[PDB]
Amino acid sequence: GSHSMRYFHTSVSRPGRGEPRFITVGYVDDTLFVRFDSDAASPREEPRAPWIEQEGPEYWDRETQICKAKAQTDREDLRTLLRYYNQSEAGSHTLQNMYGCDVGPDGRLLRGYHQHAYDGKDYIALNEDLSSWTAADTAAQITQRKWEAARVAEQLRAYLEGECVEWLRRYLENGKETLQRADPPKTHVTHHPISDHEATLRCWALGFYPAEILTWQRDGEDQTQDTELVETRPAGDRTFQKWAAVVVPSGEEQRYTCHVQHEGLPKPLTLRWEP
Amino acid sequence: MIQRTPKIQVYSRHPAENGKSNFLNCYVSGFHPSDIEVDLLKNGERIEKVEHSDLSFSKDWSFYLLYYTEFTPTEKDEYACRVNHVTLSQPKIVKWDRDM
Amino acid sequence: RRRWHRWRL
Repeated sequence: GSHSMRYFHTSVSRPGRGEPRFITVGYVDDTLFVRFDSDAASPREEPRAPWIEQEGPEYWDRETQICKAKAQTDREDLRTLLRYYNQSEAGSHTLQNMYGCDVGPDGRLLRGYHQHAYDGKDYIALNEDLSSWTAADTAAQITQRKWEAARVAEQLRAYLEGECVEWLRRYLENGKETLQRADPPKTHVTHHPISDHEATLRCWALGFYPAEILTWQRDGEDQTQDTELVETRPAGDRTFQKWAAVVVPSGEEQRYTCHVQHEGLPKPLTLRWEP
Repeated sequence: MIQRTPKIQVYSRHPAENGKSNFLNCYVSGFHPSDIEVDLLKNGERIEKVEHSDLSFSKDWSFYLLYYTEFTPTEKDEYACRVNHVTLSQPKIVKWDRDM
Repeated sequence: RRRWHRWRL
């Protein structure tokens, strides 16, 4: 179906403890494929998926230099932000950047992104037009003015519409075994006595990819308010897990149905407790 | 500065079967700032050589990390994860429950 | 693949 590529970047200052730590990772869909950590000894961007390993040394050299350059410009930008926000040099601060693209089933650009946050809050974002900016505050407006003067958006647009989509297409082909495979959830319901009067029914979804996915109904009515739904969580082997639970009075289990939607499933699943 | 306390889940990669090797995971998410310390514990003692993912973040800018180690669950061994973050006065201990 | 970014905040 549709796909995405994202590059995530975080720099965290540590006054009195050297220069900021810089960590960047790249994803295609919900698959990590590259990483760089500035605190590694002679840091390089490293592969994290089999299908990127085939890129040649010139790829890794360029990626590594881009990462080092970004670490360095983030250092300067963190200093700038102290000025813009009238902050002291004493505290640790955080600068985040995400950029990338979404493509449709046929591979055309659906949306591009390039956005920043400072101390966990929106700072500046390239709008969906890939031509104008949204600044969160009067500090980010200073950046906006500079980036309007320098015609930054047009340069970003050219990358997002061109290389970002082209390289994502390449990765999807090279990674077609995995990136183009949905693994459906393995599903079951478990029963957990609380007392002789009631028990928890827990509906499990295990081993699924991608992460997007669970509801309980009682007599066909969504039990939104009474369902404990955990955040989708990584298994550590590419796949994800999730569960949803409801407390059920003794003898009432057959009123309850668990409903599962996942792109890996041809039709939504309906499940019940099976003693 | 606005801070966000971590969500914490501790769980296994595969459904637990006593005596069978598995992975113990502690997933911390939804937090800000990114500074965090996580231990995995066996019978109250820190497990050595625990690995973790590289720092990443969600759409809303909040951070997430996975800490993990091989383990072989048994009937009597107790596992847990201990999380410290600036939002916590006291580090939080979450016990592993094979049914969650 | 990544792009370069020459423009400071």
